[PDB]
Amino acid sequence: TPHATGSTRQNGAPAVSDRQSLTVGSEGPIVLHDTHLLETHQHFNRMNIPERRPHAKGSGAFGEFEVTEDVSKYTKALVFQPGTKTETLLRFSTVAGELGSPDTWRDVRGFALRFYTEEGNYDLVGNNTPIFFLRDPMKFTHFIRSQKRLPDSGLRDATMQWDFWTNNPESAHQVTYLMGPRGLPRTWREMNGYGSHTYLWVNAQGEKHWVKYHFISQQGVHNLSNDEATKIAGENADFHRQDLFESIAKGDHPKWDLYIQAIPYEEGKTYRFNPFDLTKTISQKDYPRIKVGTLTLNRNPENHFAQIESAAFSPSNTVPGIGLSPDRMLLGRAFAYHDAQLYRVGAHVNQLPVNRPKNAVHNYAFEGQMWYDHTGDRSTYVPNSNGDSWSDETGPVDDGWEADGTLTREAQALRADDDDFGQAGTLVREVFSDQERDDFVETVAGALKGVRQDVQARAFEYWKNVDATIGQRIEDEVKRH
Amino acid sequence: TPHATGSTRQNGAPAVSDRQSLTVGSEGPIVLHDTHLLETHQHFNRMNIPERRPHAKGSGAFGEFEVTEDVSKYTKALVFQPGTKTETLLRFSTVAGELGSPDTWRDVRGFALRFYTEEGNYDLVGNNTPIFFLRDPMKFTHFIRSQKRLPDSGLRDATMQWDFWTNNPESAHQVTYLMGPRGLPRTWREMNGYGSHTYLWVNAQGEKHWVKYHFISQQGVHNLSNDEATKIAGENADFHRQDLFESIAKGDHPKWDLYIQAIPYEEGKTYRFNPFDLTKTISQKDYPRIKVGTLTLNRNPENHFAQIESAAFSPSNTVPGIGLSPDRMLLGRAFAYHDAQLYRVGAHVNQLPVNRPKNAVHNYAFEGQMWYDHTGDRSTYVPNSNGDSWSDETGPVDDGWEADGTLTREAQALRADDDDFGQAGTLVREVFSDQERDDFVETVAGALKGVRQDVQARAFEYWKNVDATIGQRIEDEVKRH
Amino acid sequence: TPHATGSTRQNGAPAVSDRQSLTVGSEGPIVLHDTHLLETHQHFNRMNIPERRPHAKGSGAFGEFEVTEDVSKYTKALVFQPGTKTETLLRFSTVAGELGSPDTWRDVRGFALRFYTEEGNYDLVGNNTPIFFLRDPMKFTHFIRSQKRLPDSGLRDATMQWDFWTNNPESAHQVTYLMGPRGLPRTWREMNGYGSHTYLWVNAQGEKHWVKYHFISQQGVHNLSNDEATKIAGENADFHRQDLFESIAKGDHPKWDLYIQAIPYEEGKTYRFNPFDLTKTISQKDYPRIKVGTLTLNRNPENHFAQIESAAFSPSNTVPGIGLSPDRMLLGRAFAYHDAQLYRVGAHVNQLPVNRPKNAVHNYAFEGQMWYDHTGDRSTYVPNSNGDSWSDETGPVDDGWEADGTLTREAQALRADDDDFGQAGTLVREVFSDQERDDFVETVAGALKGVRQDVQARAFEYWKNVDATIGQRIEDEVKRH
Amino acid sequence: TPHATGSTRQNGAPAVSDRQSLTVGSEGPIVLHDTHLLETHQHFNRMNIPERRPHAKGSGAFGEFEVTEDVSKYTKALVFQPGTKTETLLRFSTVAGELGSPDTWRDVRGFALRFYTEEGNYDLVGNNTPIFFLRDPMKFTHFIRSQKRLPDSGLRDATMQWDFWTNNPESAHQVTYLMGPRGLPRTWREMNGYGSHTYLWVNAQGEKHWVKYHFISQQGVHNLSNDEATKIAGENADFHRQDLFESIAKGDHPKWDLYIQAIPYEEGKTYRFNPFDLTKTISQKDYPRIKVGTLTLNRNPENHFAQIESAAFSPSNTVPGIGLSPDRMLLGRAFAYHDAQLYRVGAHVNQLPVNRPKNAVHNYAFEGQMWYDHTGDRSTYVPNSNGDSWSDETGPVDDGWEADGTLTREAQALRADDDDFGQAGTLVREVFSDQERDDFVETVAGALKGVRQDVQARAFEYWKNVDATIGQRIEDEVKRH
Ligand code: HEM
Ligand code: HEM
Repeated sequence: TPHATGSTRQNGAPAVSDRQSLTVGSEGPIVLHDTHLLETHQHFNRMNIPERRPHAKGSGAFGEFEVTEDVSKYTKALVFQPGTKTETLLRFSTVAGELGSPDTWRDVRGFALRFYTEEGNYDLVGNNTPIFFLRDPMKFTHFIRSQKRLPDSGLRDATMQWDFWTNNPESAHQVTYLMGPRGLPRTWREMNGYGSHTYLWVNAQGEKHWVKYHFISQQGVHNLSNDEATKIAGENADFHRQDLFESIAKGDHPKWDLYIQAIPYEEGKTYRFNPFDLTKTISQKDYPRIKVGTLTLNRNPENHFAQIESAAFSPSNTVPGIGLSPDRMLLGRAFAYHDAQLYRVGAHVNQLPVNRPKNAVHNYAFEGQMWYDHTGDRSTYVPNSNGDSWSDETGPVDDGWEADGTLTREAQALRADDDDFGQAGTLVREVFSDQERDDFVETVAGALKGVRQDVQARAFEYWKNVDATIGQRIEDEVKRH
Repeated sequence: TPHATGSTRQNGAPAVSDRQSLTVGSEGPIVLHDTHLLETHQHFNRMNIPERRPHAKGSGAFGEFEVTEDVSKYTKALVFQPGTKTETLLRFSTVAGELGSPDTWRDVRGFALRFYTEEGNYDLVGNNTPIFFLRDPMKFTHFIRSQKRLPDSGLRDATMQWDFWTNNPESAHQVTYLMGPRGLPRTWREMNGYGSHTYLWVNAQGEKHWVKYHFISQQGVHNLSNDEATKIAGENADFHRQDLFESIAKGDHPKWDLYIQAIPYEEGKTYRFNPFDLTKTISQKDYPRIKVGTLTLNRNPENHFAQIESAAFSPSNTVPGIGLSPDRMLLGRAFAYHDAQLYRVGAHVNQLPVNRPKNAVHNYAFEGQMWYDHTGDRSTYVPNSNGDSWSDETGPVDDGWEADGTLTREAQALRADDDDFGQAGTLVREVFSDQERDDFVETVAGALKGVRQDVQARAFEYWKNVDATIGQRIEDEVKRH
Repeated sequence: TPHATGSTRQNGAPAVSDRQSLTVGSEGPIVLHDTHLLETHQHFNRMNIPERRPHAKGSGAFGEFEVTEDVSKYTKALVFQPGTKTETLLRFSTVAGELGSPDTWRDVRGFALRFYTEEGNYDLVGNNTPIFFLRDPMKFTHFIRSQKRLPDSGLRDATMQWDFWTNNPESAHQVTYLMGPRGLPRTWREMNGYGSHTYLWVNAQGEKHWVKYHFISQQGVHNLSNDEATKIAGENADFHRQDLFESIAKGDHPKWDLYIQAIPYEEGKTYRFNPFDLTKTISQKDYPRIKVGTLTLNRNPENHFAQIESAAFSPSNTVPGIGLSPDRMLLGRAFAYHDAQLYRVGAHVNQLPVNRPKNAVHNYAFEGQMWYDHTGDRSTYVPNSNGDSWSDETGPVDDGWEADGTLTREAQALRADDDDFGQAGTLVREVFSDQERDDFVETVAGALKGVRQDVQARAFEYWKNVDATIGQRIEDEVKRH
Repeated sequence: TPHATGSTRQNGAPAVSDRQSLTVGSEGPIVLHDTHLLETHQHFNRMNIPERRPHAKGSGAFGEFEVTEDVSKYTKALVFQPGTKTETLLRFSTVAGELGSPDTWRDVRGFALRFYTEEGNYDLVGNNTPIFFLRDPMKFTHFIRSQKRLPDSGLRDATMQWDFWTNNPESAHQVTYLMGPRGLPRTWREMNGYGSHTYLWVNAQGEKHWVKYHFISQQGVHNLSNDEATKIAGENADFHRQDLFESIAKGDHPKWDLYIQAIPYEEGKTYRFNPFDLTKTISQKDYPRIKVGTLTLNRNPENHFAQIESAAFSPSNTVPGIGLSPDRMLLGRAFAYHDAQLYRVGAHVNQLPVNRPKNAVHNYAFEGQMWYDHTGDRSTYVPNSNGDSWSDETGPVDDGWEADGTLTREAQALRADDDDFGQAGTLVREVFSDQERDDFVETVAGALKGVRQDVQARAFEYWKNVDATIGQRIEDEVKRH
């Protein structure tokens, strides 16, 4: 245009200057009607949004999922039908640290995967562990607070962390996994991902299986030592973010193979470990892995904030053929994510490009702040006599199950082999090597250093419950100093 | 898709039912993981946004502006060059009432006009009056609060309104206009619009004129009586909204002619009324109207909320060739609108379709909640060595003026004919007819009924200052009851 | 202080002027560092908060509840033990109109009552009707949207309202009540309040009764005609608000008597009308009213916004001895209110004085915006070893019940006398008088005027289902015009 | 109370369990009406607020300021009158990193000090440097973005930082200070604080001086090496936060002495360095330091979030006797802080206990979200006839100055010794030691490693402009690798 200057204000008119304010002479005050200054500063002041809680610190990439086996006998979901290729988005993260925190702290890592399927966005929001610390969502707020900062000093605190874990012994399986080698992945490319929960798969005939998801890295599982991780935390707080971005940019596209475990509907009720208990794995002897397909990440974001920070994943984002399960943790998650995203991003978070599905949305939601894609004169109510369609399926849902009882607050009933310490003990005695046990003792003793004496004594009892020998070695190492 | 049901959730998957919740059997409780119920209720709960303050209650339409005369000697603005046609949006409103308040209350009406020009959105945010009640923005918050509700009872209150007006005698010109016939327009189609403020026009050679805008209705000015307006308020609270929507729908497209008054830069400093005082008109004897063009409204909104409620107008939205003026009220407005819109709508209010310009925006603003149109890897700083342009014009701005003095808080200096009551007195004695004066006395006496005695006595003095005779008639009518 | 000026800025320093802005000389521009101007305008721009949806328009008063009978055999709740006196807050409202809408429109009225009890705030959030239009919360968003504005024009629309009601015939009982005399209360003092839902009462021995609440006005039930209500809507949009405020100010304190109906736990499952269906009343022949006590309103708010607009009521605010019931509508409400209030007011809405309980709050919630009353160094997790207490009751809850079934979306099962039109027909034929039936025909025919022909035909069928004779009279009146 | 359980919900009623959710039998789904679960999760999801931008990462303490000298000849401010003792709050921070970022990165440190004075909160919001990188606020948004993350990868980037600095050569003085020893303080206790800007002091007779503030640590200035800082960043990201909290807890109370430089009003216009240019120091030869008093920090926060994270400091928080100056940067800050705080914390941020003044606030601001301390029935407008006071001082303000010119966007005029590189050159050649110059060369060469070649070449030219020798050594070190 004839009056252009190189940039505009928000109304599209020339900005005049991005470098100097509007003043009364060169020595005078800034005037109130420097609207370019006001607009740019007001926007700057509103750039930051609340960080996620948990999983604030993370990054990710786009890719593709390709089905390479036939699992139509287990699910009718379009995404998993033979040959299907689907675009994906994967965000990796740590659990406890804030936006600016080092990537190489000892922590659980998130593995949040979206499939842009032809029947909607399917989100599989997993971790780099098959289990979690808890089995009821009422405890989750407590757990995450115990992993963050003391209320007075603003410092993370080992006493608080161990006080919570030792008073919640359901934590023992995941704490063992976390304190083992896998607590410190070398890169996100060299860790596995897991759904952790049991999900329901429903086939075209209406038959149900309980499934676990396992994403096995084709780059192998590789871990850092405590010393190596500390050093990297000081040298490069964004070590994992950079590693992923630079690997993809140079064409070194990471891959994972997806396998499921499939338990028949009726055997879910009788298996010796509760499949609806998030602190339990399903033995690969009883239920071996079945191959589904391969995930590849092959495209970096163009804008990290718009495509990764503003991405909103939810386990509630199921597609036909895939349902939730009786797992209390999973049912808590069905509520919590969308709720957080309305505050963190806004009411219309799911209209942002990264969160939009590929298929047509026809949803009964109107108005609200920042409504970019309005529904014109579509009817706002159902049934209507205006030809604007609605859903009205009645009766049992395809992805459901049964329940019976009185309203209660209590622990899940124990199956034959259920307890708090058994699987942890197997991991320590049978899965770890001798050298991994030595490292484990050092890791756990390091973590208990400076823990208040009463809590430290409870931690020794906890580790002896996991394994009498490991527990004694940890106590001896702590007392040796 | 094969599993469709008639509508979707927000992730695009089938909703299953828009009519029944997910329960444990037909008689059981609703389950927490009824995510369709949660999403639709959470969205419903976030549909309402803060109403505008002031001007909450309003509606509008799209149209066109066509230049039919040559005013290139006064401005280089593209919108006003010979022959130019521009799409427009016009929102009409009342000042004091809330979202659900009757259209036919006695009030100032807003006349908010946007031109989608080739060099950006130009907003002329006017009223149905050429003047306003005040001449310094510090008093505006006080004024609007006095026009709303008492803090204890939540009732509008005549005592509060007259207490403010009589203690702020600058109000007299606009209060006279408001209490006259034009306080009650029959329809928005039958009222005039005015910029009210003086604006600066700059031509291609850099010469400046001070201008006033006058939009003269081609449907004439027609008004209701007090009794007629009261009756309509009870029968149809949305009388004006409906009138406009139904007039356009049946092809009865309303029109206004735009005229300006143009005062040479140097005569602005010497004119006998202060052109930078928003309580003053410029006499049509001294500065006659010059025709510019014609505004037509010819298209109803498709979605009232997205296109009218979410529209964000600002006097700060100037285009090259048009600037603000020394008027303190106008300079206050340059800050206030954008600020309100960041809270009312959101940081990215100007990315909503109705607020987007027609030309390319290249603005240094990134991130924030609800960022729909991201800037990819564009540089976030200036100067940069990446070929992402910026503005850096130095020296006096084209749409500026001079100032000199010490930092002060005080009234504007009086010109030869400036005072608080003169122009009001002219309106009453010379512009109104005899019958309009009779109606005026009745209107003002009605408004003063039940005003607390000390404030009512100050109101009699105020009206006698406007005109000794009108004031005595008002006092006599009030005392007669 | 020695430098005082009459008012302060937000930091407590002298404001200097509430009336003039800071300028470069008397004729110069406003400077950016007029911080008093900025602060007052930025606050002004953030004064408005989202209106409630529904029930935007309302007002209320404080009072007292006094138990005058013995109902300890039905509940252990402290509020209802013999002799107990409790402070109360009552907010009245209409359902569909916005903040500025006339009080005297035909509508359901809200009757929202809080008791500040010694074991927490007990909220009984009722209406001026014992029933509602719907029995599943999934339909509530649809219903409220159908009662508001068309998406294109922003007008309320009779076709939309009747299209929703006739396609949802469960609506017939409440629509009959609404179109009858009680749709237009003369004052809030002259209407009854009802809980509408069945609630659970639990006594000290753990025995359960299902209860309905009935608040019978001691001023009687008095109603306006259509013509009278229209006239008042034009003359005084705040007629009910003013009536209540002025009645209390002059010592005319309104009173209601509270009665319950009490159904034994086991008879709830077998009664011939479903007590868990919000469209049904419980016959006073089967279950007569039992007197509890008297509510009096005797104190106006000191600040309407802080004490009434910012009040946050929720059916989830139960106290020991009182629980929710299997009613799907009530269980939907347990989620929805708190969710809306977090957006409308803020995360810490329940720390505002009006929403705070009288007893000590010891809640596991920390941080968030606007945290006025912080918890110092209290532990943020449970169990802790720091002596900060927590709750851990296990097993069946005292205020619970049983369920069994598969996850389904379907209508509640019908009891012996359940249907959509029976109770409506009783209200029309047996409860109304002859003159009330004549008025009813006129009201309903008036409401159907200008309803689109296909929807109007469905409305005639609907009214004939209610009562063959009333339906024919309505059709004949509509066709007569 | 008789039904207590150990904790409450938000309404004060017993929570029943903080550890288990409400389910249909022990194996069943969670019910929607688990309101304790919903409330605790909804609050958890709203705990995080937007981090500050800049200065996200910080901590602080309470203390006292004691005047020990007589400066009444320079100011009438109550806080600085002989003998006066005032409570203080001090927040320390880094500029560029996010909430979780290591304390021991090379950066400017903030020194934000509040005095709770008897005439309002006085905020002196300083840095650990007397200068800044820029002299016009229009460039500040650009600068801070260049110090944060690349838009595509989310990585901090040396090229972006040096591209901005070398294209903005006004940056040279502060960049030299930053790349010197003081870029890495050992603890916050061992750094100085400075106002950086010139402020105006006005005495009881109305005489003005331009002042600079200098807070000289009584613990001395001590710094880390690059290697030491890197190591600590990996071992303890919260090293400075912990150091301060633990020093105060053990009674090792840090102290600073406050000195001012005082330039007579008229000499401000003629001094050879522009005192209104934030990139310039005032020579201690021309204007020696004058002692005022001593700051001590002696009390840790009880709640870090409520007292430190939610603290809202602003340079606009002046008190009588202290004003802003012509410095464009300072005038930009007068707007920006309050604006950011309305979004970050909320409209009523200044009612939170930490932000409240000690004296009585009488401010014309009403309503808004989260209004804890309402104004009852106080008048909402001025003048009023209700005895609610207001300010109306007219004429020149006590803390003002003069201006004259046309509206312009351009660089400040140069004084006799003003340029971009002179003071930087003095710091390098005269203030640093030989060993500090060696470390400087290593620091700057390290920072330029991997900077894109075109930008690196501009950086060599920039450092040669600072000092021909230092610049050549830096170039040689970079090329040596
Ligand atoms: C009851 C337990 C849990 C609750 C209440 C919960 C809640 C949340 C919330 C509120 C967020 C932030 C969402 C946002 O702002 O966008 C989040 C993020 C996340 N959660 Fe959970 N969570 C739970 C358990 C788990 C489990 C068991 C896993 C893995 C199996 C998991 C994996 C994640 C991941 C990967 C993210 C980050 C997603 C992303 O990258 O955006 N969480 N969680
Ligand atoms: C210093 C004086 C004034 C201030 C501080 C002020 C401020 C405001 C604010 C904050 C809004 C709401 C903006 C939004 O949320 O989108 C508004 C709306 C409006 N103002 Fe003003 N105003 C002032 C004077 C005037 C004057 C003098 C006129 C006419 C000449 C005017 C006409 C309007 C109109 C028409 C609207 C509604 C715009 C729309 O339809 O969206 N105001 N004003």
